[PDB]
Amino acid sequence: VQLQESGPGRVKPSETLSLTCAVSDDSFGSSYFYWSWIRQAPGKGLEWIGYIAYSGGVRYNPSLSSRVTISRNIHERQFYLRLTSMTAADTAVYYCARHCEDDYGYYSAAQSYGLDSWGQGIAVTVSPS
Amino acid sequence: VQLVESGGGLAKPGGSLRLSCAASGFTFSRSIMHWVRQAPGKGLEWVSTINYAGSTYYADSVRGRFVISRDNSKNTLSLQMNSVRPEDRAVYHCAKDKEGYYSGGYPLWYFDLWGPGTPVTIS
Amino acid sequence: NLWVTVYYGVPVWKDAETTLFCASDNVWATHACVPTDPNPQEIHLENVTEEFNMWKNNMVEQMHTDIISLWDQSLKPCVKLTPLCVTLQCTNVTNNITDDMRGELKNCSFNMTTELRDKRQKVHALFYKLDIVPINNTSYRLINCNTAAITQACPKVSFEPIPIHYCAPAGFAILKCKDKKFNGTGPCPSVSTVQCTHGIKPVVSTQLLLNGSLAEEEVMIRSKDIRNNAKNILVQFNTPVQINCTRPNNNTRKSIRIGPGQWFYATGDIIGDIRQAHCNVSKATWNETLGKVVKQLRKHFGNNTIIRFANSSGGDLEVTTHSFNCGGEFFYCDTSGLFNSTWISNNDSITLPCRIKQIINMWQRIGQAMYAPPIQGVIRCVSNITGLILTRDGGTTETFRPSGGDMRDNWRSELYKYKVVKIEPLGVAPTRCKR
Amino acid sequence: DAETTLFCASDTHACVPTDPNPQEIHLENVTEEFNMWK
Amino acid sequence: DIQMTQSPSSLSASVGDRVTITCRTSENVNNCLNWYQQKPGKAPKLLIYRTSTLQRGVPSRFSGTGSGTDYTLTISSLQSEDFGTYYCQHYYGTPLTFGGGTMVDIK
Amino acid sequence: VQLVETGGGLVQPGGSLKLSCRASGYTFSSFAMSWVRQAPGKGLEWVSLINDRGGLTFYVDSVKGRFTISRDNSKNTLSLQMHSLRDGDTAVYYCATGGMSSALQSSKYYFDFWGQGALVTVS
Amino acid sequence: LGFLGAAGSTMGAASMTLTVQARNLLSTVWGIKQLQARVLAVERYLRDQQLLGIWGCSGKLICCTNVPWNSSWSNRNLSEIWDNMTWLQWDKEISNYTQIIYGLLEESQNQQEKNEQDLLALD
Amino acid sequence: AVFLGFLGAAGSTMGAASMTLTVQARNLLSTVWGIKQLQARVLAVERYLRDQQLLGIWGCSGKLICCTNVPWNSSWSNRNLSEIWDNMTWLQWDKEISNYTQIIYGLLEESQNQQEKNEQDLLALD
Amino acid sequence: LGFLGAAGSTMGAASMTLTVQARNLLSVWGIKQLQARVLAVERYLRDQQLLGIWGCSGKLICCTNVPWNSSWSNRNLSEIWDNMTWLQWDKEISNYTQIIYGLLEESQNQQEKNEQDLLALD
Amino acid sequence: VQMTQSPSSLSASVGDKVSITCRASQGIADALAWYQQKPGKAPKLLIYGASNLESGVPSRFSGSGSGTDFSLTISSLQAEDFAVYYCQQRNSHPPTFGQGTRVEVK
Ligand SMILES: *[C@@H]1O[C@H](CO)[C@@H](O[C@@H]2O[C@H](CO)[C@@H](O[C@@H]3O[C@H](CO)[C@@H](O)[C@H](O[C@H]4O[C@H](CO)[C@@H](O)[C@H](O)[C@@H]4O)[C@@H]3O)[C@H](O)[C@H]2NC(C)=O)[C@H](O)[C@H]1NC(C)=O
Ligand SMILES: *[C@@H]1O[C@H](CO)[C@@H](O[C@@H]2O[C@H](CO)[C@@H](O)[C@H](O)[C@H]2NC(C)=O)[C@H](O)[C@H]1NC(C)=O
Ligand SMILES: *[C@@H]1O[C@H](CO)[C@@H](O)[C@H](O)[C@H]1NC(C)=O
Ligand SMILES: *[C@@H]1O[C@H](CO)[C@@H](O)[C@H](O)[C@H]1NC(C)=O
Ligand SMILES: *[C@@H]1O[C@H](CO)[C@@H](O)[C@H](O)[C@H]1NC(C)=O
Ligand SMILES: *[C@@H]1O[C@H](CO)[C@@H](O)[C@H](O)[C@H]1NC(C)=O
Ligand SMILES: *[C@@H]1O[C@H](CO)[C@@H](O)[C@H](O)[C@H]1NC(C)=O
Ligand SMILES: *[C@@H]1O[C@H](CO)[C@@H](O)[C@H](O)[C@H]1NC(C)=O
Ligand SMILES: *[C@@H]1O[C@H](CO)[C@@H](O)[C@H](O)[C@H]1NC(C)=O
Ligand SMILES: *[C@@H]1O[C@H](CO)[C@@H](O)[C@H](O)[C@H]1NC(C)=O
Ligand SMILES: *[C@@H]1O[C@H](CO)[C@@H](O)[C@H](O)[C@H]1NC(C)=O
Ligand SMILES: *[C@@H]1O[C@H](CO)[C@@H](O)[C@H](O)[C@H]1NC(C)=O
Ligand SMILES: *[C@@H]1O[C@H](CO)[C@@H](O)[C@H](O)[C@H]1NC(C)=O
Ligand SMILES: *[C@@H]1O[C@H](CO)[C@@H](O)[C@H](O)[C@H]1NC(C)=O
Ligand SMILES: *[C@@H]1O[C@H](CO)[C@@H](O)[C@H](O)[C@H]1NC(C)=O
Ligand SMILES: *[C@@H]1O[C@H](CO)[C@@H](O)[C@H](O)[C@H]1NC(C)=O
Ligand SMILES: *[C@@H]1O[C@H](CO)[C@@H](O)[C@H](O)[C@H]1NC(C)=O
Ligand SMILES: *[C@@H]1O[C@H](CO)[C@@H](O)[C@H](O)[C@H]1NC(C)=O
Ligand SMILES: *[C@@H]1O[C@H](CO)[C@@H](O)[C@H](O)[C@H]1NC(C)=O
Repeated sequence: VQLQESGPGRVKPSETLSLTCAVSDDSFGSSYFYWSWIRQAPGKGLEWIGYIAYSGGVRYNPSLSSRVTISRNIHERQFYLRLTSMTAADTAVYYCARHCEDDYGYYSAAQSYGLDSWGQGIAVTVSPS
Repeated sequence: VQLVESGGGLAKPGGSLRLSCAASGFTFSRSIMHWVRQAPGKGLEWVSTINYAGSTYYADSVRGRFVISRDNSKNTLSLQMNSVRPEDRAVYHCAKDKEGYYSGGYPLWYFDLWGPGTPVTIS
Repeated sequence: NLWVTVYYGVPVWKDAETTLFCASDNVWATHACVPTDPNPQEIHLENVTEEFNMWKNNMVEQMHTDIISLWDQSLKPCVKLTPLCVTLQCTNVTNNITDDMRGELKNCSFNMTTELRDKRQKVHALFYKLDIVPINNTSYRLINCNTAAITQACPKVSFEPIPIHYCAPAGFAILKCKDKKFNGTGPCPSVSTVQCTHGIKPVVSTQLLLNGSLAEEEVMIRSKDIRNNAKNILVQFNTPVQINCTRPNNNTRKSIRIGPGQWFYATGDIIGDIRQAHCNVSKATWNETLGKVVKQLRKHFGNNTIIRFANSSGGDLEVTTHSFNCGGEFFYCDTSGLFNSTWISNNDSITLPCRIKQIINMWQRIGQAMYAPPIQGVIRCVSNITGLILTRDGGTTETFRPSGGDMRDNWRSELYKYKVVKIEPLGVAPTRCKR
Repeated sequence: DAETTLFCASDTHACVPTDPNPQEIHLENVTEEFNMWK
Repeated sequence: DIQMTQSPSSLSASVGDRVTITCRTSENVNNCLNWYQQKPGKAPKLLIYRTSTLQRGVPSRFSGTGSGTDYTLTISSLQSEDFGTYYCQHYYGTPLTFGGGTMVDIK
Repeated sequence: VQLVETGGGLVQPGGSLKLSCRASGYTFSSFAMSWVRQAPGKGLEWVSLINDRGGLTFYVDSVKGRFTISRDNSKNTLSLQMHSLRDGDTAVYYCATGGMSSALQSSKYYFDFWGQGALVTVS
Repeated sequence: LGFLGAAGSTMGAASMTLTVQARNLLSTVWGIKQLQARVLAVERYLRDQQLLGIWGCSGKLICCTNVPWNSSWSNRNLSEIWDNMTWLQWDKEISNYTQIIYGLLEESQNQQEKNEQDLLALD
Repeated sequence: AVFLGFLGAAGSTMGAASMTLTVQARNLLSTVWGIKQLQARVLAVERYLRDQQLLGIWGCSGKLICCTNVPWNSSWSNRNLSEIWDNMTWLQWDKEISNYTQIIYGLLEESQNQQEKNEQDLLALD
Repeated sequence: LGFLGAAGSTMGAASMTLTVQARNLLSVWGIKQLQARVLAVERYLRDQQLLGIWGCSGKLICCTNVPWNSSWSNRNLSEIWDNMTWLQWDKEISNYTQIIYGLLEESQNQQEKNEQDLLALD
Repeated sequence: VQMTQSPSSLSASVGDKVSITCRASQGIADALAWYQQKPGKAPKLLIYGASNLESGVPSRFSGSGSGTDFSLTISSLQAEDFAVYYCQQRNSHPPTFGQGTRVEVK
């Protein structure tokens, strides 16, 4: 449910953006869930950055996969995005989100395939000052 | 496949009335038959039913006063309405129950076939 | 003029999900299982074609649940390590360490309650860097020490997989697909009835499927939707690739008392020089096996498509590396030496460095962790690589990478040929027989 | 009259899922003695 | 990467009007499409988690359908709150992508 | 279909004969078999019936305590053992096929194949 | 052929192996599951035996009834059921009509039939 | 539904209620929390089998209505057939005859089927 | 007299107490009783299933059409029913029990029921 | 169980899609039927089981609902469908009917 983004709102050019998304409902330790990072540049639609699966594996957007690191800490109920070599083109609101792929009915209650939970987002601006 | 009511009419606040109902197109020996009444200010109300084995069921408001009976040899359903009271004014309809899964004669109360109905006035 | 005739005992069944039990000839509690039938009855069903779906097989979810339940019942009575969650004063181990092992082990001292509950004593142990997290400086804490309940496994309860046969209640039957080319879904024209499944070893590994069954004719590529690059591909080998894994350190163990009747099993010290754990595979055998996998991959993705293997893109340590349990010692091997090739449409060995850690989080649960006690001496395992868990990048060249993490795929890779049905022996049919 | 262990229908895990059927069978001409305190 | 063309790019509507929004994918997504409504300043809210299956908590006025590469979202009777940018998103493999977005303004 | 009787044809009164019949051109075990007798100057008379399996045998009352009908489905052979033959038993005996069917088959209450009846004289 | 060996056989051939399937209907972690498996096997066996009892088929694997076959349930002839179809295909064909047939077996026999035997054994 | 009509005839006369014997028959069979459910399921099974065993012992196996060779004793009930079958329900009858139920069951075993089966053993003998 | 009271009696005399033994087959400290109850039920049902498939359902004494083979036991009736107990008999023919059961299954049900199935038409 | 049916004064054209709904005071699963009564005529049963249509009734009528919330949908309200419709439960005795919805022609 509650997904809480936390981290710097400022990165200088060529530095690394590091955001944490805290999960409050213990679903972080459950199967068939995917924990995604998505960014929306002002005036644009939304760009999926990547996700970490319940299994611990990750998938990245091919345009960003050389720069994006996604990791998690199950016990602390947090997942992390570390995006290297930040430039002006990376200014965007960075959101964390969650979806489920319970294709065979594992859960007793239906889960949503779409991003049924989003955080508030951190607007990240790249600027030397 | 029709039900045609007869009898009814006007009766005193403490008199009696007989209602009749003739069946035409179905087998009047395997059917559960029910009297249902519609009062001008209340809507449809179930009154009584008789199953194919001759067992009867009554609504609480009419139990002890009404007698429901059937005669298979005449394809006829009838109701003996004793001690009729002002609250008994209604159009009385005979109805046949949809046949479903064997229940040992227990009615379903889904009224598959209805008759035009006969008016009953108490005064 | 036909009449209804009732027949009881007709060979009719429908798909079902029921409770399956265990037979066997320890963590998995195989001593609680019924004995197996010394002469199993596999009954071929001629002219019976059944529809199978390995990705909708409820036996995989039931097995996964049973494996977790067995894991927990085997840890519930074991020693808790809550008292160990203290500040550690750790320094680097330098004694007879090669360059590959520098910084991997730390000599950590801490204040532990002695056998009496009033007095405290200073004790020390060696820890792997993967189990030690800085507090802020030489002051360290155990990884996830304050966010999870670390339970010490009982040293007397073995982690060695023992084949588990799954048996169906009377009135139910397990149907097996005998079609050697069965790809996991669809009709199987050659079906047999089995009371129970063959012995499935609960081998827990990632990336590489160790031990277990082999393909009968050709390497099998099985995926829920081969055109969906978000799904896993299970590769079943025809022949095994042997992998020789070792922990070349003559380790000692110390027993540090926690409380009455219970000890913490510490890593002690290492006799002789300290070298890194590693796994070897034959280079020629591995290359041949990948050539077979590529030949089978170039059936779905095109004959003129370049097939490339690469290492894991990231994520949890259990997924980025090949994780496995070798004699109770948990190995995390770097498989980038195995998945590093480009296959064009046109003796030696591979050594995989491995790291060792004692605090693991199996099943990726919140608030629970297990501490693997040290095993003394030198560890050596020889395993059969019987298959792979691969993913495709998707987004002329198709890049494949190792994956894993979800253990249901490991069981699914064994349960793919079985389905549970229920018997419906009571039927009716017209005959000329009247009562 | 009898005392027996009852099970729970619902729609916890100690109960049965999928809810009970609301349907009831009327017992015509059956008068039954009840005691809510026993 | 699966590309999406979403149409209309901008739609003006009054309260009570029927609103239809269409997404066209470059490749078949096997009914793995979700619809979202993003109000300015907020994260997109999920409306439909399948092509037609409505997200719990979303009013019944929203519905959708489609197959292959042709998918639609329908608002049976537009209300005063149903304004903002609507998006389609496929989860058929990776990368996950969103459509350009259709802004629903007030006539 | 070919049906050939291979039995004898001359016995003294009070003696006993066994008439075998071979069959080919159809599955023997799928059909019931009958024996039908025709006296030299008379019409046809049904004598016995055996089902397709051989467990059920039926006889005409005039022979019920004297004749035994049996069938071997492995050798495709039908036979009739006739003890205490009477002068009234002189006849041609046809090992006709049919006369009954199993409950899982259509009703074969007719004789569809006949052939080469054996002539038995009692004298 | 062993358990379910006749599953691919025609209904006729499969009806001679009913005992093969009948014999196989009765016979913390891994303890509880074993007990649940045993209880479930017993309950399902008895549910089928209860139905056989209600239909007057207790103690029999092949039971003939007094319920005629309705051509709306299936209009196939016997040669297209017993000789050219399996029981799995038949079960697929008779699905929507299984509860109707069971209700008729319950009502038309072993209820009306037992009252009739109760009266016949009276004289 | 299998539940439909269950006990509907409970207030009906014994004769009329004897036409519903399959309706009340078909509904008889179907952690500590888990143990409590298993005990309830096992008990339903045990009660079903005990009643079926009694029917077997009396020679009434597989029957809903079973005629016997035990004469009715007027000391158990001196009512005539109209009073019992047309003017009384089964609950009222059970209340009247429960004091004699074990005597009747004892006779059903001792006075007939043990003798009937031993005699049938000798009639199929000849 | 009583449960197993006839155990030391001859087979003939002991055959008169079949209901005495039959009625006693159906009827920490929590799971043991549940398993004991389930075991009693499964054993009861296996014996009832055998009686059913032999055409002996609902009977304690059941006559069959399976002839007795002198290879199973060559004793006459006097030495079985009058001069022997059931424990001795059970011991004497245990080696042939499954053979007899197979024959009972084959001729007392599979053949007999198809014959009855055919006699109900003719 | 008391049944409340609404709206009681529905009006529509001969080509409109209409929906008549009702509420049970208690949940009744799917133990509900819908009836059609023409003035001076016998009521006709349209739907039983909440979602099941009777033989002789065109596909124009459809039922939906469960528990306490039930409805009757007419995809095209032809001239022969202007009648009083009734909601009836048979989940618990006695049977009860709603007050009825009288569909009028604008
Ligand atoms: C896949 O299959 C291979 C094929 O065998 C399997 O390798 C075997 O693993 C077992 C388990 O560790 C090895 O057995 C051990 O061998 C060492 C060396 O001698 C012994 O010291 C061990 O004994 C200790 O542990 C026992 C635990 O029960 C105690 O009982 C005992 O007292 C000792 O404390 C133990 O016997 C075996 O040598 C290998 N075999 C080979 C050929 O390598 C592998 O484990 C399988 N992998 C998986 C994940 O299932
Ligand atoms: C409930 O009791 C009534 C009253 O006795 C039963 O009906 C009467 O008796 C028989 C039928 O049982 C009929 O001949 C009478 O005409 C009935 N009279 C009246 C006033 O009902 C009825 O059968 C019983 N119903 C059930 C279900 O037990
Ligand atoms: C670790 O430190 C302790 C200090 O008490 C020392 O006794 C021990 O020898 C050390 N071991 C290693 C391997 O450095
Ligand atoms: C590996 O596979 C071979 C196949 O011939 C088999 O003989 C051997 O036992 C297997 N070894 C292990 C450890 O599974
Ligand atoms: C197996 O092959 C069939 C071939 O028609 C295909 O339709 C199906 O999707 C495949 N299933 C897999 C790869 O799981
Ligand atoms: C792996 O191969 C190397 C080759 O130099 C050898 O030294 C080492 O002992 C081998 N180890 C194992 C575990 O096979
Ligand atoms: C593994 O070790 C065995 C001896 O234990 C050896 O024969 C085999 O060649 C080794 N395999 C590999 C791949 O190193
Ligand atoms: C994969 O290989 C690259 C080098 O090509 C390396 O930088 C990366 O860290 C490796 N990842 C893993 C998980 O081994
Ligand atoms: C991958 O292979 C190349 C040669 O093709 C080699 O130079 C490189 O070191 C390899 N990388 C790994 C991680 O094995
Ligand atoms: C470890 O060292 C000790 C030294 O006492 C020796 O006795 C033992 O054999 C060694 N074990 C191994 C596995 O090398
Ligand atoms: C399968 O069909 C063949 C004929 O196609 C038949 O001979 C065989 O008996 C059948 N198998 C079974 C088990 O009935
Ligand atoms: C049974 O019906 C089928 C279908 O018309 C027909 O082909 C076949 O000849 C019939 N067989 C018999 C024995 O009537
Ligand atoms: C039952 O009816 C449905 C249509 O309502 C049909 O699709 C199905 O095949 C029928 N079941 C059979 C024929 O077994
Ligand atoms: C009837 O029962 C009485 C005791 O209640 C007994 O004395 C009498 O002998 C019995 N008579 C018959 C005929 O059973
Ligand atoms: C039965 O006894 C009652 C007494 O309650 C009597 O009125 C009735 O006439 C008797 N009927 C018969 C048939 O004996
Ligand atoms: C049954 O016996 C009890 C005494 O044990 C007596 O009080 C009661 O009145 C009797 N009831 C009947 C119906 O005979
Ligand atoms: C015990 O044996 C004696 C001597 O043969 C006999 O008289 C008596 O009836 C027997 N009793 C039982 C219970 O077998
Ligand atoms: C009796 O059994 C023997 C073997 O024990 C067998 O050879 C013989 O044929 C059997 N005879 C009969 C009549 O069953
Ligand atoms: C049966 O055999 C025994 C031999 O032990 C003999 O003594 C006895 O008299 C025989 N019984 C009969 C009735 O012939």
